[PDB]
Amino acid sequence: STNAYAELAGPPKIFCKSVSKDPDFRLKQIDYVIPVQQDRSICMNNPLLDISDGFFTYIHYEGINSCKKSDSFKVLLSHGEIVDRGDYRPSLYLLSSHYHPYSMQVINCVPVTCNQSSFVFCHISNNTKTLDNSDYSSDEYYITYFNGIDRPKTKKIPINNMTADNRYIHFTFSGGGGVCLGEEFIIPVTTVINTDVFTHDYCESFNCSVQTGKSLKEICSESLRSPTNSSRYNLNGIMIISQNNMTDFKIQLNGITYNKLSFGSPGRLSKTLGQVLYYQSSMSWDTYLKAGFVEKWKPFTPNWMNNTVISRPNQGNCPRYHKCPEICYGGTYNDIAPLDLGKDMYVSVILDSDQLAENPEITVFNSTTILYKERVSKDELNTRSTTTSCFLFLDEPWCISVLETNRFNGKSIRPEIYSYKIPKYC
Ligand SMILES: *[C@@H]1O[C@H](CO)[C@@H](O[C@@H]2O[C@H](CO)[C@@H](O)[C@H](O)[C@H]2NC(C)=O)[C@H](O)[C@H]1NC(C)=O
Ligand SMILES: *[C@@H]1O[C@H](CO)[C@@H](O[C@@H]2O[C@H](CO)[C@@H](O)[C@H](O)[C@H]2NC(C)=O)[C@H](O)[C@H]1NC(C)=O
Ligand SMILES: *[C@@H]1O[C@H](CO)[C@@H](O[C@@H]2O[C@H](CO)[C@@H](O)[C@H](O)[C@H]2NC(C)=O)[C@H](O)[C@H]1NC(C)=O
Ligand SMILES: *[C@@H]1O[C@H](CO)[C@@H](O[C@@H]2O[C@H](CO)[C@@H](O)[C@H](O)[C@H]2NC(C)=O)[C@H](O)[C@H]1NC(C)=O
Ligand SMILES: *[C@H]1O[C@H](CO)[C@@H](O[C@@H]2O[C@H](CO)[C@@H](O)[C@H](O)[C@H]2NC(C)=O)[C@H](O)[C@H]1NC(C)=O
Ligand SMILES: *[C@H]1O[C@H](CO)[C@@H](O)[C@H](O)[C@H]1NC(C)=O
Ligand SMILES: *[C@H]1O[C@H](CO)[C@@H](O)[C@H](O)[C@H]1NC(C)=O
Ligand SMILES: *[C@H]1O[C@H](CO)[C@@H](O)[C@H](O)[C@H]1NC(C)=O
Repeated sequence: STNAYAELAGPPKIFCKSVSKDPDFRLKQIDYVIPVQQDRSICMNNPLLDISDGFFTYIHYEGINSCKKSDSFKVLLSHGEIVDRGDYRPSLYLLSSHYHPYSMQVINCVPVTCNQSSFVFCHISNNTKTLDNSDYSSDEYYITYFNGIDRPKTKKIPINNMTADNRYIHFTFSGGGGVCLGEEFIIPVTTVINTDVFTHDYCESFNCSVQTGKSLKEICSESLRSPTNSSRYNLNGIMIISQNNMTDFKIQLNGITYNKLSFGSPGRLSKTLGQVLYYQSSMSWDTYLKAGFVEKWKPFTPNWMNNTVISRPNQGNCPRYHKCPEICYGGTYNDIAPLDLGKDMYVSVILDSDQLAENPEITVFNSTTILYKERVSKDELNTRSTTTSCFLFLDEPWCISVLETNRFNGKSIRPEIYSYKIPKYC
């Protein structure tokens, strides 16, 4: 929470808002934060990073000969700060680090950094298939928090007293980060319901090649079904937790607006430019960027951006750039951060590729066109998830991104942190 760090907010600063060719991001890797493992069987996957008010929470999953979070035998929780080391750029300083008490039984986690302390919201279960075979009464939900001087403490969330805005059999914390607004945490969630209660207008308004044997209404209704258990529907939502000195809890679970639904996936809430931005990874037929600022909390309603440029790679009938309704599952999580509201521009580390997860490119865009880009590595680089957060450092916009990278295929896999500066000139 240094004098150098300030949330990116207030009046716009001076930097490049336009097309630019070969710009200077001042791109540098950060190597001392993420732990190192000599055992090449261990796979450090699904990095998560949330940054608020000068402090960061970092989370990553470690598992043996598997890159899946439920297979992780250790899940890592780090707390740190953003500081001026005097090299004219922001540096990450790592205060404390711990392992989740329940790591072996951890299904999924989401970080949120609040009041200069780390919070980690976890869905932990003895069933790895729990979001198919089971319900949320049989699993457990925890909050692990620490500030780096302290001892980490984890408390069970009273899910039994939760209020819901619909009848859900299951839910998981899924995404790259959450926010704290006042006394309440809000976490990206995905819900499971066994009957089809959803209305797809947006999907149904699409006139294009549609396979014979099924109606638009039909494939749209069916596109929200869990590809593992077809009798279940996965719908994104938020969980709001009121908390008093971490004692009296008020939990309520609401579903996302029905306006432009997409199959339930990981996504995130973030405070930026004095607003709250929701991102949702696009795992279904609509392959373009799905995100928006939150105009209305009940029902949870982000004003969805209409974006014709930013997309993601996937194998199957929904590769990059493909917007026609279809029943398909896949794609990668690349979340975004806003720079200027008036010029409507955002930064994201996106994969430049159609079917394959690789070639991370730092991209700066408006909703219509891509203003400018730079490949992170000059050599071909294998990469899956990317998270990005931005801020003001010495009164200039700077970003920190974590890339989920597999460098030497099947060798020791660790995510890589990078930092860069938004160009002052075009
Ligand atoms: C697919 O999802 C359905 C929906 O919950 C599961 O069906 C339930 O299974 C539990 C498990 O014992 C029963 O208690 C319920 O009575 C079932 N409900 C219905 C409506 O059938 C089913 O188990 C899932 N299948 C797989 C293979 O995961
Ligand atoms: C996951 O399964 C484990 C093992 O059965 C459960 O841990 C035990 O829970 C019982 C309560 O029924 C306690 O009496 C034992 O002391 C626990 N064992 C240990 C080693 O702590 C656990 O409750 C289950 N949790 C979830 C979320 O399913
Ligand atoms: C983070 O800090 C803010 C203020 O610094 C806390 O906000 C207050 O929380 C108490 C509960 O202990 C409420 O009674 C007040 O109404 C809140 N004030 C405002 C202005 O919202 C907030 O609870 C803190 N969050 C955490 C997780 O510690
Ligand atoms: C993306 O386009 C939609 C329309 O295709 C915009 O939706 C409108 O939003 C305004 C402000 O919320 C409403 O007054 C209109 O009624 C909406 N029209 C609809 C829903 O058909 C939407 O605002 C656009 N995205 C952004 C970020 O402005
Ligand atoms: C987003 O920013 C881009 C910046 O390139 C805008 O594209 C330009 O729009 C101006 C109009 O002010 C034209 O003179 C340029 O020729 C456009 N450039 C290109 C490469 O097409 C775009 O209009 C902006 N869109 C929104 C919604 O703000
Ligand atoms: C949940 O627990 C709290 C105390 O922690 C209690 O006051 C409340 O009544 C419980 N909810 C239900 C539905 O019993
Ligand atoms: C649907 O496609 C036709 C082209 O066959 C086009 O003329 C029409 O404007 C489109 N309508 C919508 C709502 O997309
Ligand atoms: C909760 O906050 C109060 C101040 O409002 C403080 O006195 C108390 O020590 C805190 N709780 C614990 C368990 O320390």
